[PDB]
Formats: sequence, structure tokens, C-alpha cells
Amino acid sequence: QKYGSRTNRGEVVTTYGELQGTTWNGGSGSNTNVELFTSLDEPLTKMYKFMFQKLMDIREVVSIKIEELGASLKDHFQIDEFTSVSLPAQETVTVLGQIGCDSNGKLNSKSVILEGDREHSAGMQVPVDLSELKDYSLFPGQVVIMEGTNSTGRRFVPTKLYEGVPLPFHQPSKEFEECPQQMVITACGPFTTSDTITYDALKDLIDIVNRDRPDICILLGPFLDAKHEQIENLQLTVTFEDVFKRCLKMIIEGTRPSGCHLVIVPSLRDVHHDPVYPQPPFSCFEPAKEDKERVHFVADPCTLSVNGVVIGMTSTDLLFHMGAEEISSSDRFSRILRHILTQRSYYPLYPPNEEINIDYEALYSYTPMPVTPDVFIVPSELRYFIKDVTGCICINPGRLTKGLVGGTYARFLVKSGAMRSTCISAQVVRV
Amino acid sequence: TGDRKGDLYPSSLQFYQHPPTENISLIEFETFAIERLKLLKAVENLGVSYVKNSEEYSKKLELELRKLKFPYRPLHEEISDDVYDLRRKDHISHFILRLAYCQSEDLRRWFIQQEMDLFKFRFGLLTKESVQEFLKLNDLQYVAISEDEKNMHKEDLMNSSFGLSLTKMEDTEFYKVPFQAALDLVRPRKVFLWRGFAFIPHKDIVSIVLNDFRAKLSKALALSARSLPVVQSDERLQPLLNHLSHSYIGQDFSSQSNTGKISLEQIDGFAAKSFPLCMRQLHKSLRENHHLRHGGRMQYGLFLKGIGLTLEQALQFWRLEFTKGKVDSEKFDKVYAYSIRHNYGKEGKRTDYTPYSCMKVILSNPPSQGDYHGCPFRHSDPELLKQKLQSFKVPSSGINQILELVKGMHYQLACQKYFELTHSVDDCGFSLNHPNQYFAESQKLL
Amino acid sequence: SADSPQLPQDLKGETFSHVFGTNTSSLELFLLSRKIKGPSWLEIKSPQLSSQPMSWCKVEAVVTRPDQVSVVKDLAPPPVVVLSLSMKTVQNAKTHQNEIVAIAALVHHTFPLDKAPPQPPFQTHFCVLSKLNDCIFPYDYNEAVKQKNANIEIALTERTLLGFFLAKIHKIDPDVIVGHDIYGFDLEVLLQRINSCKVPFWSKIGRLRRSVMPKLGGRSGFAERNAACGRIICDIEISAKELIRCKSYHLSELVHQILKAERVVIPPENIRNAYNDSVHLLYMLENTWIDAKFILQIMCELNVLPLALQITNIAGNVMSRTLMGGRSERNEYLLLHAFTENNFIVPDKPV
Amino acid sequence: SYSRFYAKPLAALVTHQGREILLHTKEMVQKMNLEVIYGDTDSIMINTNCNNLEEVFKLGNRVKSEINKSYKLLEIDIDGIFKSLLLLKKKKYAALTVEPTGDGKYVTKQELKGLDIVRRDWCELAKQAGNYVISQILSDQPRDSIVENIQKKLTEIGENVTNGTVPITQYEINKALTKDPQDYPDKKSLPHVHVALWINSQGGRKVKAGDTISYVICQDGSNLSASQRAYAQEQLQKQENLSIDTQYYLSQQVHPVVARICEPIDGIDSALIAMWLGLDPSQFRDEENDALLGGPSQLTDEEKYRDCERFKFFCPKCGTENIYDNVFDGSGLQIEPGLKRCSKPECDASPLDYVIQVHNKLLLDIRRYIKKYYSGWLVCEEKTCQNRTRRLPLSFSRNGPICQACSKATLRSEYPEKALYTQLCFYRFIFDWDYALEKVVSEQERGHLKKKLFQESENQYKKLKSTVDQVLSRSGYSEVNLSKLFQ
Ligand code: SF4
Ligand SMILES: [Zn+2]
Ligand SMILES: [Zn+2]
Repeated sequence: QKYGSRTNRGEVVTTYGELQGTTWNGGSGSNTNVELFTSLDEPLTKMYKFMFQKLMDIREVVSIKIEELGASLKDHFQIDEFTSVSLPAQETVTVLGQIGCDSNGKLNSKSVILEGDREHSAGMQVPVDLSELKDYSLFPGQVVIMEGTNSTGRRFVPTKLYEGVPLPFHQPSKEFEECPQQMVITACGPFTTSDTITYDALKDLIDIVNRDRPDICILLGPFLDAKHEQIENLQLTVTFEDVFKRCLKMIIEGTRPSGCHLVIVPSLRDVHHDPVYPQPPFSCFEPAKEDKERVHFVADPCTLSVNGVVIGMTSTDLLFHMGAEEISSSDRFSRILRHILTQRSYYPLYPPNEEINIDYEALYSYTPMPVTPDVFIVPSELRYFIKDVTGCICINPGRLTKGLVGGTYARFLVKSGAMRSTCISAQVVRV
Repeated sequence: TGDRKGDLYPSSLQFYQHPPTENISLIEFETFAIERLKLLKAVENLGVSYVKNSEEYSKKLELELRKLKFPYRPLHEEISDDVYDLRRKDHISHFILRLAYCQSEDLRRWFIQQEMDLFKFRFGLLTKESVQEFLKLNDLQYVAISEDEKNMHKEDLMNSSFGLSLTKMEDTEFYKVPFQAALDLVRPRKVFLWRGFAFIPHKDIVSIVLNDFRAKLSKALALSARSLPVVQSDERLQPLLNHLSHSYIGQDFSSQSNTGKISLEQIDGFAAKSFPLCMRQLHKSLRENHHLRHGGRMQYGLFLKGIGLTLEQALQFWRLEFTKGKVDSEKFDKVYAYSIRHNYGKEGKRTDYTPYSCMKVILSNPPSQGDYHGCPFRHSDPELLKQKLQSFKVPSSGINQILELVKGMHYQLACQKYFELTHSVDDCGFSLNHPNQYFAESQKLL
Repeated sequence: SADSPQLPQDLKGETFSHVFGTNTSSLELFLLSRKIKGPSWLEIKSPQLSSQPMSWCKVEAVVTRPDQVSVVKDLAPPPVVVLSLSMKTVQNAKTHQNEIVAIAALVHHTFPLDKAPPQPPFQTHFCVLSKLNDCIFPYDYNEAVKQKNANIEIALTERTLLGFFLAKIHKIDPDVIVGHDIYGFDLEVLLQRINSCKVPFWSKIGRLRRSVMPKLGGRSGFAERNAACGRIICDIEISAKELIRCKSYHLSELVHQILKAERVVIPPENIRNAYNDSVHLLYMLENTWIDAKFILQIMCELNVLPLALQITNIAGNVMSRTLMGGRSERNEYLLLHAFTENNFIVPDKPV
Repeated sequence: SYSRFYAKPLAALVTHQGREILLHTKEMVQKMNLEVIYGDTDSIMINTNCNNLEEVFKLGNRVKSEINKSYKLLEIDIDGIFKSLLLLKKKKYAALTVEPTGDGKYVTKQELKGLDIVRRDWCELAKQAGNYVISQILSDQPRDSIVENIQKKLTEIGENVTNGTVPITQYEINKALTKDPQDYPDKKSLPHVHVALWINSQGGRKVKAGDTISYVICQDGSNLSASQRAYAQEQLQKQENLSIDTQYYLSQQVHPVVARICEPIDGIDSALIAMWLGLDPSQFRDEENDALLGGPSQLTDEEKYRDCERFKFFCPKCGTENIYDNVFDGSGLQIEPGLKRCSKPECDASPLDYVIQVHNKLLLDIRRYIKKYYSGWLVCEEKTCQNRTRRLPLSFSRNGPICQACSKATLRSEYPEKALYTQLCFYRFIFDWDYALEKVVSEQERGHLKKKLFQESENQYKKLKSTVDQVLSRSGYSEVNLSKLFQ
């Protein structure tokens, strides 16, 4: 009722980049090449056996994460030697470690501990005293290098916190120099109103897709939300798989006129899918022979290459997860986004939030960020935004539905080699 | 060859050379391991009790192989799916037990012995055709002599094989082997050599085959012991492999279900003939000193539970007994009652409500001075044991047999022999691995 | 010659495949060449005189060729000067540093290495006390100190205290300095306060005249910094960990288990409150003196020094590395001597 | 590895030979009717089972001879003798060290290793109880006398507490404040932080870091966790609505301190100690022995799944909970599949009609259990610490992660992989028609169930089991890669 009678349909709630006309048109995915970013590491494309984590394996994965990031930072900063975190230090020493909270609550400036890696510290921890640090921004699981002293052997006092070093951007090949600008419409779940299971917002978005004919449509989960009031109280008369199959059929068949490449990203809130992160791609739907080349069932997180433009995307609410734990000396979202980019992982928070199941071997293998993406799609319960963080266009299109009321989606234009202005324009628009 | 089969298992017998490469389930792993442990323990017990060439040995081993569903007979039909399954079992189980039986030299020797015995039996059940097939598939390349050549060297063959009769010799076929493999036969000059080949009858060949097998197996066990650190990290398989050698392979008695009704008045009578010595001793002590120490208290009480005493019944039993000395009702209610209650409960460490098995009594909780629990066949001095048996008026010859078995550390078998004597049955028809089983069988014989 | 460059470890040529011994240390070459196995009496032929002093030692000599040093045999070890050192420090809540506020030292001038530990374990002793930077002394500190009739020196600053300590170490010239957590706490704090107060001649803590202070421990550790080069530093923590089992190796536990005594720990908040009364300050200084006495007594009771001498002689290494513990080379030298005596090319030291 | 002479092959060979020697020594000692109660490359702890010191020395000489026979160059020495030993871990025991004075007479000295409690917020009641328990264990009396004395003292303490004869000073708990009270992330669960916040709110001397807060847990009629019901002693004496929470002081103060020393005794468990103290045992309820009694692979279904949650399904019609723990319910010809009739006699609804809802609830339950497993909750195994954390520290001992609260005990998973595997196996079990027919069901019942009128139920049960089978097919705990084992 409330959604159907909305009056702000099509309103542009946020804008960035070159001004464009009131109407956006795309190439219908004609001269479009969508693939997974070809990096050294193989992508997650199939289910991996889970529910069996050895504490030793978790220890090894965390330790190697710290060690690898510290090695890269040491080469970049020309640091001579790292020192064990636990040992006393009367003079200033450089220490590599990861941040954490001394208790189970939320991190605060008086509850910070630094845990070293196995190579340099035997995994030992030390309390941290942030009284002598003038500026800082710390979240649990953050790999840091600090110059400080430990006079009592019991409390590390940092004096310098080395800044993060983001990965270099992608240097596109000339193969896509002559390709036109590409239009991407991105939306995130939930796709149905809190009190309905009819997917009205999804129908409106599909109508928008057919109207504007974008080159890529990135749909992020959930598609059958686990927190939907109907799902939790067991009022559904059909199986979860059937509802999800109906939703996917609606999406794929309804986009036939647009000829738009669909990129489907699962969510941890998908009640019908495996609850593990990194999430494998959906595998319960077989597109018809006429839609096989258009539909891309990708994994969470995903690094996509679109005519040379690298788009990073994750369904996980990274900003909400890290905002609850980040502590700063004095834009918060920009700080968190820079933290994500500099840590070079799509989920650097450790321990994770209570709402995400992390398989740490798969996390090690499939969460490293190959490069710094040209566009980074990070849907969040927080407010929509389009930010420029260290040259990367971070887009939060919100969620298509916000409770009983309609939500928002985003549309942006990407061209490889433009001007670094790989993102010509971007807009958060209302549904 | 239904769905996912192949030529991986041509013949029944194998040298177990190539490790399995499949992905099996944990349940399948455990089932196969335990089943082959049962098979090997049966082989060991039958070897101790009977002569390996005896017909009783063959009959009992065939019965065990049929019961546990292991390949023991050939089939001139084809590779039927069921047959394939059985062979797969055998192949995987063997290697699992290798992982179980490579940690200690003792264990290694035991494993090797049992395996050799089993292999010998299976070879003994192979028809000549099948035998040749086997000898070919493993590149042993031993040639079966022709009839014409046999007649050509008839007299030489007759004088070569010890105790071979003319007609009986005509009924036998020999094999040609390089003399480097028949060292143990040639060295004492018990097989004819012609042009570098020994002519080995159908009886000696198994020996050579076994020699080869043993060599290989020993090497394999060494390698396995060298590759142990990779397996210890797998907690799932650690409780099993590290303790398989000490795994009880009998039936369960924790759940009484239908154990019958036993009146306290019967208990004394049972101690005459139905209680195994381990329990009988405890009963005697309880009726003499009117008290048992923790060990005994547990052992005996759990045994009673196994034979069907109900919680109330046990409370009465123990109550009266302790009350007949240095204990009053209040004391039994404050200190001891809880013990019995837990013995009859289903919460604890599984050693509190589970009747103890023979192995639990023999290899755990050795009695000290003044403690009357444990296995008498193990924890009592041999001479003392002899005296006890004399007190029971068991025939001297039987006593000797029992003592011999005890000297071989075959305690359970000793107990079995005692049973067979007391009930006057030549064959008991069961393998003793639990005192409660003992009791039940006694009652079945009444 | 050692002044010529050093060949690469991975050096290879058309005629030769590998090169061994490129990074062999001079000390290792000397010890293995002259067959010097641990402390011993050495004879030097044709000794020379140094142009300028190179050490803080009474006598100096120079030998041009290593072949001039020979091992005398069968003679008894000489006595050594042993100094047991304790110090009271206070953490500065503002500067986050430990300020040395008192030092106590017990000195035995003739300590045996092959006989039984002396009774008493010390002959002389000195103490130095300082004010905590605007924590003025009690009114009558001087009169109380004089009445105590002890060798107590009052320093008006940490700088003067450190200068006095270095002067005393130079004059006494201990062969062995024994402390608890001396490698990990005492030496590091001493060096930091010397370079913070700008005290000259830090090298008087050692025996060689050094201008640049050693690099921080890093991976090697606090012990492998050689702050007091030429002096054998005995940390009873490491020696106890090697020679006796205890629930913990803090000084109080060692006192309880080895000496069967009770050790009084002045709380940190009480050390700075001891500057209200002369009695309290004297109690703090006596606590430091008692701690030095306890360290020396534990050293004597465990017979750390004779055992270190015997271990060094058996292995054939440097005694300082024997008493350092940890990853220091002790038995590697036994194997090195055996292999060199049996015509072997010993492996190159890992780098 | 840092050694100048590092030779991985040589070290591996030496370690392998040491393993062989250790196992052979265990076998020898066992054959001698003795027990090796601990073994490491550095030491062997053997149970002589003798009450005479002379026989102990004889057995030691005999063991040395038996070892030397198989290994001539292995020279062993006796490092000590204990008259009594309560052992929880190497470096965690209480014992009566024996120093022999010659001529068959010896002196005993108490030796406690690793029994100190890192936490100092313990009431004097618990400290005295623990001291008495250790005194009883380290007496030369037999086991039965020790247990009787312990029971006597625990019942006495419980009765004294419940009778209000305990001095109030012995209920006081002192805890140090290591921060400003407002700066504790877990302030809600911390009682001393609660009391510090109250003290600061009152308006007196504010309590900063380094201050010791003294508090007593009191019952005030609030239905709030014990942490919130923490009051200063003066407040308890003044309010007149405050009473000491005796149940807390017996369950959370005395019971841990006593069970950490008494649970190791065979025949005494936490439930028994709770019963002796006067509490409700319901709230408190070795691989070698398991193998000796059957092993983990030969357990009955009831024992295999006794800690697993049963399948709860609310009837859509009546809304009454239905608990499913087996495929079939009832006995004899009255036996039918559980999902055929509702548990409420007045309800005619058949859960088999709402099989879509049953499927959805099954998937939701599987998600719940997977989430529980991946939460990664760890609890300290030490009773006196019981630290609960989500963070896995990289500092590991030989047994696993080292608890960062006490630095002396191992962190164990609250919901290990075996728990989740057994839960999924149980959910498969409660839908396994064929297995139930073969094993669980009797003969006449099997005949009655192996006819028509149940084929539709059989098909629905097969479909429901397919879900749990699909989930288990994606579990790494249920698969053994034989390629990794045999190479
Ligand atoms: S062998 Fe078993 S049944 Fe026989 S006396 Fe020993 S424990 Fe009892
Ligand atoms: Zn109902
Ligand atoms: Zn702990």
C-alpha cells in the first residue's frame, strides 16, 4: 500500500561526476565483455566443503595474513627490522601486528591490544596505550605497523602509526580502447516489502532496466531474505527453493528485451543458500539456452572486469560491521572504505560480526583484493552515497526496499581510459 | 559393474600394494576398521586354539569371514557388484589397519602375523586356475608344469617331494620357480632342481608366495610409521587409530532392554557356576569382609546391572551387605548410595554405567594389595591361580591347559577353557570378550 | 688478508662448484686454529704495546700474528672480581620511561672458579641514591646516611648517579657482573638513561672503548647485543632456568626456593613515597642492598660460575655465550672442534 | 632449525626412534602390571601400586633393568617418588614428595604445582573450602576416607551457608579495577564494574583504575543476572531488602574451587559435589577407556545422539510443539511415523500435510546450527577461569590456544565440529525410514510398517532425509580423503 502510492519515483537522491540528461540509455550489452578479473589467484566458482575448521588452520591463516601484509608494507616503507611485540623495549622499536579488543564488547581506546604474528612474536599479545598517538583510526583485525616503546614490558605505547598502502590500480590493455561507455544498474536486496512476498520493487526495477537498457545489471542479495517476517514465522506455503527459483525466473525472463548482462551476487541472508563466507555462487538455477551468455552467477565477494574496468562488489554490509568497531582520534565512512582498500581484503574485520559465518581457508583464498577497483559496490543499511576514496568510486546504492517503503538503486557509466576518470558519472536514484 | 566400478579389483587375494585413492565417509572408515579388527582377532584366536591345517580352523575361519562379509571364496561368474563391494572393503580396511598397526614394533609384528595367516587360508581356498590367475596378475611368473614334462621327470619328482605316493603324485601338479625364490626349500634339499628351476608342489608354493608378501608388508609398515605425523593431526581418526589395538569388539550391555528378572536369592547360586572368576572373587570378598573398595564396587555392581539387577534391587543388595559391618543405613544413604544410582543412570563418563569388558578388566585398573578386582587370569600369580583352580576341583589336565594359555598372555582364552571345562562342553560356541556374555552363555546352558 | 673483500657465498666458476668458509668469523677461525677450548692460560710470544689505549683494562698487549698465542695447560684458574648489581627504578607516567633511582652493588675481589663459594659471598659494597626529579630528599638525608655508616653516595641527578656508577665499574673492573633480568631490563635501562641524560663514556660498562652504542635487540635478543663486552654478565634467571626447576623465575620465587627466605617487594607507588622520611628512603636502599645480596647468594648456591667454566671448557666456546643461554652457540663449538680435528669442512654459519 | 648443524632428516629419525622407545617402554611397564600415568621424551610417571617404599625401589630397579635390556645405552634414573598424587596435567598436580632418610624411613612434603588461581576475586569461603579439599587429598589416608571427609565438609559448608551462620566478611569478593569503570566494554556482565559505577554515582571518592572494589552478590527480587545484583557491603547492611545470594555463593564460588580438585577423583563428579553442597545436580550435568568399552564407533543411537537437540515443529493448526526424536512413535500395531498425527489428542491435523513447512523449519534449524558452529565461541577449560571469547589467539600451547585471561589453560570450542556433525547425523536419523525399520523397529512392528498405507509417508520421509543428506554432502567432517592419508 505505502510502496505503491509513493510520489518520489525516479528522484535522483545523489549525484557524482559529469552531468547527464534526465534520461539514461545504454547499449543493451551489445559491445560488452563481462568476465571475472583474471588475477594470479583462482576465483571461487563452485561449492567448497565447509563446517570443518581446525583451530590450527585458523591460526595459520590469520598469521599468514599478518605476515604477508607486513612484508609488503616493510618493502614499501623500507623498514629494517620488526621486533617481537611482547618483549620489553626501552628505545623506540617498530612492531607489526593486528589490532583487537581485550574483551568481548566493542573496541574502545582503553581496550586495544596488539597481537603479533608467529614469525616475529610467537603470536603473543600486548596491551596498547594510545595516549601518545595524536591521530589514529583502528578496527579489530587491522594489520598495522607501529613505532613505539614498551618500558614496563607490559604495555606498548605507540608513537607512530604507519599509514596504509593501497594496491595499485589496474592498467587496462588497449583491447577495449575503442569500446563505448558502459551503463551499469546496481541494486541490492531485500527486493520485496516486509509484509509481502510478491517482489513489487523487483518488478519496478526490471521495468526500469527494460526502459533504460543498461549494459550490466548487478543484483546483490538477499533474494529470499532470512529475516523476512513471513520466512521466520513459517507462513510460506512453498519451499524456499521454489520462491528463489520464481524470483530468478522473473529477473532473467523479464530482462530479455533489454539484453543486459545480469551479475547475481549471493548474500549471507539468502535463506536457501549455503551460510558460509566467502559465499559460493548460486547453482540451483539453469538459465535457458538463450540466457546462458547473459547471466553470471558470481561469488561473494566478486571482482568483475567490464571492458577493462575493474568493479569490486560484496553483498556483505561491511560498513555497518566495521562502523560498530572502528575507533578514531577525531568522514567516518571514508575512513572505513580506505581501511578496506588498504588492508587489501574484502573482509578485514576479525573477529567478524555476529551475522556472518567465515570459513577462514576460503577467506584466505578468495577475499584478497587483486587490485584497487575502479568502482566498489558496497550496499549498506547505512545511507546511500557515492564517495571518492583514494581514486576509487565507492557506491552504496542502499537497498531496493527499506522496510515498508521503497528504496533506491544506482546507475553509473564506466569507460576504460577515460580522461583517472574511469567513472564518468554515477547517480543514486529512487525506485 | 553398476555405477562407479572398474578393473581395480581383479582377483580376491591381493598383495595390498597400491593404496586406495577414494574419498570415503567417516562412518565407512570406522565400520571397515572395526570389521577387519574383528577378523584379525578371530584369526589370532583360532590360530592359538587350533592347528592352522586343522579342519576346525578352516570351518571357523570361513564362518567368521561369512559373518563379517569379507572375500574368501572365488566366483567363476564375473565381477558382480556385491563382490566388488566386498573386495573394496578388504582393500580399504587393510590400509586403515596399517595406519593403526605401525606405531610400535610389537604391533607391527602382530599385524604381520595375522595378515599372513589370513592370506595363507585364502590361498588354501584357491582353485588351480584361480591360483595361476593370481600368480600372473602380480607378475610372479611361476609356470605350472605340463603333464608331458611331469611324466618326463616322474621318478625325479617322486624322489624329490617327501612322502608322495605314486598314484597320489599322479594326482598332483607342480610349479616351476626360479631357485632364487625357493631358498628355504633348496637349502635342505627338499625340492628337485632342473636347469635353474625348482619343481614345487601345490603345498610348498604358498610358502614362497607368503615370503614375498611378508617382505612387502614389512617394508610398507616401515613406510607407514615414517608417515605418521601427517595423520596424528586429524583428530577424527586419532581416537580410533591410536587405540584400535585396545578396542572392544563384542556386544553392548549398557542398555538392558530385556535382561530378564533376577531375584537376589539367586545371586549366590549364580556364583557357583555362572559368574566368571573375576566376578566370583569379588562376590566372595563381599560375603567375607562385607565391603568392597571403589574398583571392586564399580566392577561388580556394573556386572550385576548387566545380569539384570534393577536399581532398587542393587540398592537393597549393597545396603544389606555393607550394613553387615562398619556401615549403618544413614551412611549407605550419604556416601555410597549415589554411586549405585550413577551406576544405574545414563550420565557420566561411559565408564560409570557401562558393564566392564574383559579388556577393560585386564588392561585397566590393576588391583593393588587388598584389592579384589581385576582379572584373576592376569593379575594373580600363576602358582596362586593354580592353587585356586585346584580348590575348584578342575581336572589336572585342564588346569595345565589353562596355565599354558595364561603363559601365552591369552587370558580370555584361558577363561574360555575354564568355562568349557566347568560346563563340560568341548566347544563353547562363542568367543569370550565380556563377563556378562559369560554369564548369559552359562544361563543358556543352564 | 681480512682487509680484502669477502667472496660471495654463491660464488661459482668454471673449474670450481662451491666456496666454503667465506663468512667464517675471525674469532671462530682463531679459536679453531689455535685449539683454544674455553677459558685457559695462554702464552703470547713477542708481545707489543698498543699505540693508544683500546680497552678500559689495566694492561694491554698486541700480537701481530695469531700463531703467537699458545695454550698453556694444567694450571689453576685465577680468582675473579664478581659484582652483584641491583637497581630500583620508577616508571614516569608522563615520559613513559624508567628512571634509575637507586643502585646497590656487592663486590668480591677474589672469587674462585674451581673452589667452593666464599662465605661471606662479598667483601665490599657501594650504593648510590638519587632524587626523582623534583622529589626532593627528606630534610636530614645526609645525617641519616652518615649515621648508617655505609658506602652510600647521594646524587643530585640521574646523570650524576650514572656517572658515579660508570666510574665505580671502571675502578672495580669486575670480571663478572651478576644480576636478575640484567640482560633484559638492567642493561637496556642503563643504556637508555645514559643516552638520555647524555652521560659520557658509556663503554665503561664494558671493557672495550666503543663510541657507538649497540643496535637494539631485534631478532637476536637482548643478550646478543654485547653491551658489556669483555665482562661476563650472569643473569640468574637464565642460569636458574637451566639448572633448577621452579614454579616461576621471578626473584622472590627463586629466593623462596633456593635460599628458603622471604623477599620484601616495595610497591611501585611506595618507592616515590619513600622520599618523605629518611627512614623510608633508607629502607628502600636496604631493600636494594638485600636484593643484590640475594642475587649473589643464589649465584653461589647454584654454583653458576664453576659450572659455566666447566661447560665452556667441555664445549670450547666463549664463556659469555655460555652464560647468555638461548640460541647462543654452546655445543656447536664442541662439534666444530671435533670436525676440525677430523679434517672436515664445517658448515657456514646461517645468515 | 636455527642450529648451525641443522639436519631435518637426522632430527626426524631421532624423534621417530624416541617415539618407538617410549611406546615400547609403555608396553613393558604395562606387562609388569604397573601403570604409566604420564610420558614425555623427558620423563615417565609410573603408578607402582605399592604401599611400601622398599618395594617401590625394587620395582624401579626392575623397570630400569627391563628398559636397559632392550636398549643398552639408555641409562635411566629415579628423579623422585610421590606417596599420593592428584594429577590433572603435567605441571598441574598436588603430591606428597618423598625424601628417603635411609633405612626404610622417609619424610613427606606437600608439593602443589600449577594450582594457583589467577583470578583473585574469590570469597574466603571458596578459598578455605579449596584449602581443606587439598589438605584432605594430601593426607596419607585411603581414598574412601578422603571422600567421606570431603563429603562431610561440603555438606557442613552448605548447611552453614543456608542457615546463615557464615560470617558476612567471608562473603566479600575483592576485585581490582584495571580501568575507569565506564571504559570496560563488558561492563554489563562485570559485577565489580557495576559496583564501581554505583560508587561513582553516589558522589564520594570516585573509584579510578587501580582501586579494589569489594562486593557481595545479594538477592533483591530483581530477576537480574548475578552481575547486576552486586552490592557493596554497607549497602547490604543498610537497605534491609538485601540478602546474600547463597545459591550464587555455592554454585559460582565454592563449587568451581572444589570441583577443580575433586572431579579428577574417580567416582566424584561436578553433580555429586553440587548435591553435597545442597544444589540441584541437574544444572551441573579418556579415549583409552572408551576404546576398552567399545570406542566412539560402536555407540548405540541413544548414546550417540544424547546431547543433540530434537526436532521441534509447531503444529500450524493447534500450535502445540511436537518433539521428534525417532522415525516411528508407539509400540506394536499402534506404531506409526511420527509425522502422521499431532501430539495433541484433540488435534486432528497431520504434520505430513504441512511437509513444506517441515522442510522450511528443517532448513532454518540447519542454518541455526551452522551459525552456532561458525560463531567460534571458545571457553577456557579451567573451572576457575571459564573465560568465554570469540577471538582465537595466535598464542598456542601443545594442546591448543592459550587462554589470554589466565595464560595457563587451553581454550576449547563451545560447539566443536563433532557437535555439528552429530546434530546433522541425528536430523538424518530422525528421518531414516530404512534404518529405523532394520534396527530400531521390532519384528511385528516392522511387518506392520512394511505394508501399504504408509508408502506416501515413506516417500515424504525420504524427501525430508534428502535435505539433511544434501547438507552433509557439503560437510568436510563427514569425508575422509584417503589420498591424503596414504601417499
Ligand atoms: S577373562 Fe574376562 S570373563 Fe574371564 S575372568 Fe578375566 S575378566 Fe572375567
Ligand atoms: Zn496439532
Ligand atoms: Zn583461562
